[PDB]
Amino acid sequence: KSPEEMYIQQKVRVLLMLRKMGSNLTASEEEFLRTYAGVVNSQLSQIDQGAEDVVMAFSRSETED
Amino acid sequence: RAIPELTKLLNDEDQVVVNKAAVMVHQLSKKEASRHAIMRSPQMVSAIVRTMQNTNDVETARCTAGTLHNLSHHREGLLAIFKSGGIPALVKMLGSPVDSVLFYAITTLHNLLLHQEGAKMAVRLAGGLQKMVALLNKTNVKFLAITTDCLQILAYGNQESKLIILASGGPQALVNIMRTYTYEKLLWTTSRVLKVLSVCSSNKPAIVEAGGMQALGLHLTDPSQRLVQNCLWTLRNLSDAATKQEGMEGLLGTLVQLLGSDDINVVTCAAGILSNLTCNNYKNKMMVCQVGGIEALVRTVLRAGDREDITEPAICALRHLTSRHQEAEMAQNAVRLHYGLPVVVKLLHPPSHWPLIKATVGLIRNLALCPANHAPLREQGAIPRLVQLLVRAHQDTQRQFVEGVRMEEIVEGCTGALHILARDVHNRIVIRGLNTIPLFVQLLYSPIENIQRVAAGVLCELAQDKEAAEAIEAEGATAPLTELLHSRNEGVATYAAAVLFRMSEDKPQDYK
Repeated sequence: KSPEEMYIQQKVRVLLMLRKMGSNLTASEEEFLRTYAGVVNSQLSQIDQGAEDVVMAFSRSETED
Repeated sequence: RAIPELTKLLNDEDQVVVNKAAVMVHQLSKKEASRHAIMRSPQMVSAIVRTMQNTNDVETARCTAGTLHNLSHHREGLLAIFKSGGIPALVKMLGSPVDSVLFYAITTLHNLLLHQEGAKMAVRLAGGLQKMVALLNKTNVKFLAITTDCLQILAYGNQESKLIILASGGPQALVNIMRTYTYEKLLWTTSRVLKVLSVCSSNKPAIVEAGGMQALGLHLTDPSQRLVQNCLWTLRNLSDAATKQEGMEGLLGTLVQLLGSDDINVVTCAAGILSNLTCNNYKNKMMVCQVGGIEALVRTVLRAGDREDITEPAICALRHLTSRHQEAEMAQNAVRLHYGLPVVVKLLHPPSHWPLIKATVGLIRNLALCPANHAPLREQGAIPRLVQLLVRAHQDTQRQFVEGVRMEEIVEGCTGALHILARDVHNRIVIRGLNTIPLFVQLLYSPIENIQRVAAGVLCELAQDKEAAEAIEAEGATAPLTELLHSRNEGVATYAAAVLFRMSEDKPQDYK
């Protein structure tokens, strides 16, 4: 390993996660993933909590007891 | 005269004479004159009250209870019964196997509860609540209608009574009535009791678990508007605690139909109930979309105009329906096909208040997930307005609750919607042209994790274009983005790293 290789592995991981999160990759990134398909497949062998809905409390009691 | 003698006879030790004295009195209470003579004699009324709660002869208890019933038609009669300790005796009679006695007893109590000052406390103290709930298993619908109305009067504005009703199993008994009988007056009176109990934090869950939502739903198409409205109000009060209920198909289908009503109260309630039931329940979301809920909700919004008591819950329902379920994508597209985009974007402007604006922004964010909505949303002027709202809300957070909404929520919501809209190249140009990059970079410093996420997110989308990536770097985004790299939030860390990679990719070739 080396700084250079660390950079590559990190970029591959980020790009794969970014695509998984639903964002499109650029043309150079798609190319990058091809150039390092080895690292990609290497990692390929290694989310939620979004639009949660909130209820509205419509109840309104009378007064006293 | 007669009264004095009859009174004496009722107190006689020979049981055979009292029974004969009871018939005479009961017979006399059926005539105006003699009736008034009876109610004006404290001794007579007291004797009747004693004879009733002591006799063991069916006909005697029936004639005494019947006499009291007749007297209860008048103000003086009600007072005399009250003062003679008649309430405790009447409550005791609620345990009589004789229907004739029971009917006279509950009806007399009903007249006291409706008109006699002090009657409610006296009935509660005598244990009338527990007795009434226990009688809910009878099958005479006119008897049940009166009994349930008594419970309504006793429970109204009295938390103590509501809890006693719950402990006695009132919820299941009341729900059973709604599922078992068809008599309109009974259904109506029972729905009113349930409405009173539905605002209580203890009764609400119990009513829902007893199958209350589904039972109330059975009557939403009844010709009786008073019954329909009372069911709708109750359903709405209960709705925030019913998002986990099953077997809601029928109710959901009817609520969607009611959205087309001309009655404002029906429409408002239906929208409110649907808003809560579509909360995090994918089966409910699926069913609502299946029966044309998107089109109906869009129409409801169109017709409501500026009536926020309707548009707010309708918009929230739409937001719930365009997210996290197998048919969300179809729903996102449906809103456009039914001409809903123009009105949704319109709601972002005055006179809309903050709650509705927040819901609308959230809906737009979901609608933007559908590429076919990117251009029309843009063409409706959504982007400059979202940016304006974002800028003002951010400034407010730098200089708490406004109409119940924190401006941090607006910042997060607007940046979130712009994040999705930025997936489109033409939208990116508009977004960037509004000089938003400096702002997005500053939001990177927000202490709110979700704000950091959408700010990094929109910057990431914008960075997919070479020129924009350069402009983002020119804004000193590198430092704040670098700090986000160790965030616990994968999204934040991923978007931040992505912007950094895209910025240092462009030209950055050799060293120096």
